[PDB]
Amino acid sequence: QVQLLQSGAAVTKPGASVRVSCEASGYNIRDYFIHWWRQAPGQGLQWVGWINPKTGQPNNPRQFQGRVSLTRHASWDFDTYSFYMDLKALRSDDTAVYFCARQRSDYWDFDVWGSGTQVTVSSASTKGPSVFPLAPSSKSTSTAALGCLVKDYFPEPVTVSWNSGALTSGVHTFPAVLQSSGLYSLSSVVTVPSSSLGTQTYICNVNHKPSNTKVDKKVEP
Amino acid sequence: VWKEAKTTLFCASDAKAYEKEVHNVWATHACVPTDPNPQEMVLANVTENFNMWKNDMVEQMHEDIISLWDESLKPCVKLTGGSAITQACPKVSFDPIPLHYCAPAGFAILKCNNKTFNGTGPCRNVSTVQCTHGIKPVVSTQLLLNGSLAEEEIIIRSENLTNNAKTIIVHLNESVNIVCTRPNQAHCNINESKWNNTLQKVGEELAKHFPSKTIKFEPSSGGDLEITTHSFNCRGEFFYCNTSDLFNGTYRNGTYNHTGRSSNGTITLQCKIKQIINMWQEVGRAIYAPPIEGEITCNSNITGLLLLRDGGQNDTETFRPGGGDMRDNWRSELYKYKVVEIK
Amino acid sequence: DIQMTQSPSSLSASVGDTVTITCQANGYLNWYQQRRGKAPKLLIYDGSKLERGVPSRFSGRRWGQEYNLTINNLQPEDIATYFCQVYEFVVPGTRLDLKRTVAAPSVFIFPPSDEQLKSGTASVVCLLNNFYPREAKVQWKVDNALQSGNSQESVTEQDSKDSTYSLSSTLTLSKADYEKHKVYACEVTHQGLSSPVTKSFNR
Ligand SMILES: *[C@@H]1O[C@H](CO)[C@@H](O)[C@H](O)[C@H]1NC(C)=O
Ligand SMILES: *[C@@H]1O[C@H](CO)[C@@H](O)[C@H](O)[C@H]1NC(C)=O
Ligand SMILES: *[C@@H]1O[C@H](CO)[C@@H](O)[C@H](O)[C@H]1NC(C)=O
Ligand SMILES: *[C@@H]1O[C@H](CO)[C@@H](O)[C@H](O)[C@H]1NC(C)=O
Ligand SMILES: *[C@@H]1O[C@H](CO)[C@@H](O)[C@H](O)[C@H]1NC(C)=O
Ligand SMILES: *[C@@H]1O[C@H](CO)[C@@H](O)[C@H](O)[C@H]1NC(C)=O
Ligand SMILES: *[C@@H]1O[C@H](CO)[C@@H](O)[C@H](O)[C@H]1NC(C)=O
Ligand SMILES: *[C@@H]1O[C@H](CO)[C@@H](O)[C@H](O)[C@H]1NC(C)=O
Ligand SMILES: *[C@@H]1O[C@H](CO)[C@@H](O)[C@H](O)[C@H]1NC(C)=O
Ligand SMILES: *[C@@H]1O[C@H](CO)[C@@H](O)[C@H](O)[C@H]1NC(C)=O
Ligand SMILES: *[C@@H]1O[C@H](CO)[C@@H](O)[C@H](O)[C@H]1NC(C)=O
Repeated sequence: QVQLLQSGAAVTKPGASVRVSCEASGYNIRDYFIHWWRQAPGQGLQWVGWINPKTGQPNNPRQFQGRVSLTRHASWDFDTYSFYMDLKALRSDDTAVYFCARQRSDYWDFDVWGSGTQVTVSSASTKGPSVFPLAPSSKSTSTAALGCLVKDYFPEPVTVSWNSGALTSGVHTFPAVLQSSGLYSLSSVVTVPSSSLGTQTYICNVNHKPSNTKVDKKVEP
Repeated sequence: VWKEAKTTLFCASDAKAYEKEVHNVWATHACVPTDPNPQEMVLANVTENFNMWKNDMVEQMHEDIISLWDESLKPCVKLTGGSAITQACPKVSFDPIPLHYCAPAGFAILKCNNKTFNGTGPCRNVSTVQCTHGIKPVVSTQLLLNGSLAEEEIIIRSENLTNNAKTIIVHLNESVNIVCTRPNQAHCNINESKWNNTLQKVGEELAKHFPSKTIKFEPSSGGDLEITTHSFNCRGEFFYCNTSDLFNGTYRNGTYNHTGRSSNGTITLQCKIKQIINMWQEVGRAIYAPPIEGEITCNSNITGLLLLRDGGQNDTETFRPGGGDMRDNWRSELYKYKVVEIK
Repeated sequence: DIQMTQSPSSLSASVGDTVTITCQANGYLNWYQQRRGKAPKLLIYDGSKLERGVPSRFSGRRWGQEYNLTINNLQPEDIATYFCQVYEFVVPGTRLDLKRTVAAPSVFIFPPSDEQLKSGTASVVCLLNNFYPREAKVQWKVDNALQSGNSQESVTEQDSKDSTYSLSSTLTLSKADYEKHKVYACEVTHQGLSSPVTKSFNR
């Protein structure tokens, strides 16, 4: 039974360094190279490089040579291998999920991958969200949609409920995107009947458990 | 009249049972004296296929040399993760002796004659020798301290050039001298004039299979001191010469420009004899006694390189020194041989 | 120098359908499956050889530089992105979508709140609610001028109810820059539209 166990999610400020481990076990470890990959939201897998277990010899692309260093650590009876990836000077676009994988053969087939570790490069400490209303100023039929705006918070996640959990029909909560400021921001909209405005109270409930922030907001044009 | 097979080959030698050095000592109670007149049944019009990277002869040579270093140059304390050992660590004469390897009756070793043969694929000119030519087993990373040279043009050896995980072996044409001394903190000495000419022509061959790109040479990308730093063994002393200024140049437009900090028209690599050594043979660390008192000098002639191409996307391929696995050294000598059963 | 291209980008099929994707390559190719927010799973290596433990309905045929991946009798557990890989190089891949009727997005636009203007920042949110397929193009226009490098958009997942998507783009700029213009537009393009649709507002 071969399993590659990676470290837990790490949040690091830009300029500083980060270490991503990968506990390899359950096979003839020395005979197979361990490669690293990183995954930015969407896009495609990006090759970080491989490392020779027995030798320690790394191989990185020029875009990483200097900032990254691949090392390893053996165990007692070598039943446990710790593969470390160190990234020195972190920047904005270094924010991704890194994948520790195993090169099985010369075909470059990777059969065993790690669960991955979320590396988020940001220096926002811990802040609550700023809830802003979404309403149609001019009534041009729009069958009608409105919502709230979760802005500038850290870190994930934020639970959004409408009318204290009553309204679920047509409710769309969007996945948060990390801004360039190092703060998360999502929005949640719901489709409401055109004649429901005025004769119905619409209240959104934004919850940010990390910073212990819960805000109720009422939206109407 | 013949086919490929596997056999427990035996080694031939020109050693002597009266010498102090551990090589002659071993090569007498482990090898059989040379012929020294082997028959060269050379014939043309017959094509055979070879493969230096999946060759059975290499593993056998790897085995005997393993037993050599283990029982000869004996350390003081070894560590095997949970079980250490303590023993006597005597200093001794350590200078390699050229060895041969031969096939028993019913078997035969096929020899290619195409001096431009890379290491894989077919070969037009074949021959048959019962044994192999004189080969000096020298354990060394990055550089090949002692070996043969093709009188023809420079040949590049790799299991796959497209595969950056495959170590590249460069078979030169001209000899380059290297001197490492310890006066009475060590250092090597390499002639920049020759070194520039060599890397000039190496690039011409590297730019053959990778035409559009500008070839570079950067120091090792990291790892153990044995692999990053050009490590070897002279008279039983484990030398580690910093190569950061050895591989530091760029080849473009049929011309090579070297940085390298040549302070006197000669490349100087700061060496250092270590006593804590990551063993290449078995997995573990072996400790040794401090060097001998006096001069420690051996004049070597590098005949090959061990490089690894960096993968990724820039119309410019950078090459860093590699090695580690000592099988590769003996593949650059046994590339022209193969075991074949007569039956 | 390894050249690899994969077709198509977008892909839609129903359950039990026979699907095929192609990837031109000049090296050892391997097919992978990656579910959302998880590690990739190996399916086919050497262009043909099937990975152990992988459903036999998956298969690949290799000839020349043309590589096919074929999934006979599609299953709900097969809805994920599929990317082909040669050595160090990985193609973005083919996103497999649960097939539905082509639908136009319901476009909405929301003017920046007053409270946000207090902060000195202004955000306009264009909404694309319930549509298919996933492919959409949202361009921001301020005073008939295309905005580039100051807008981020997030897309929800395919619903198990209506099998559609939702897109929310957000134009981000300063209050100083917000108070130098008048008309804020929102151009949207989709396969389910006769022509690009614009939803704008004034101050
Ligand atoms: C075969 O190779 C040998 C060198 O090993 C050479 O002497 C001989 O001329 C070659 N045969 C032919 C026909 O070229
Ligand atoms: C050796 O030559 C064959 C063709 O005869 C070629 O396919 C192969 O790539 C070469 N090997 C090296 C090490 O370049
Ligand atoms: C080195 O190889 C080059 C390749 O063309 C050749 O021109 C030159 O004569 C060789 N020099 C030696 C080592 O004699
Ligand atoms: C390096 O070596 C080449 C080949 O010997 C020679 O032609 C060239 O002048 C040398 N380059 C420099 C700039 O010294
Ligand atoms: C390489 O060969 C030379 C010439 O015989 C010899 O002097 C030298 O000691 C050898 N180098 C080593 C350390 O193996
Ligand atoms: C080799 O020497 C260079 C120059 O001082 C140094 O930067 C490098 O760290 C050294 N290499 C090792 C691994 O000792
Ligand atoms: C080589 O470089 C020179 C400039 O140093 C340039 O004029 C020439 O066109 C180049 N030749 C080729 C074939 O690259
Ligand atoms: C290349 O050599 C120069 C001169 O010694 C040195 O300053 C530079 O750091 C080297 N580059 C490396 C270490 O790759
Ligand atoms: C180095 O190799 C050359 C090959 O011709 C040889 O002439 C020279 O004697 C060697 N140097 C020594 C002393 O090892
Ligand atoms: C090297 O790998 C490539 C991968 O496509 C393959 O096409 C080629 O045949 C291989 N070379 C050999 C025969 O070792
Ligand atoms: C790949 O599949 C396509 C259809 O999707 C087919 O036209 C082509 O023949 C296949 N390629 C090969 C050579 O198997």
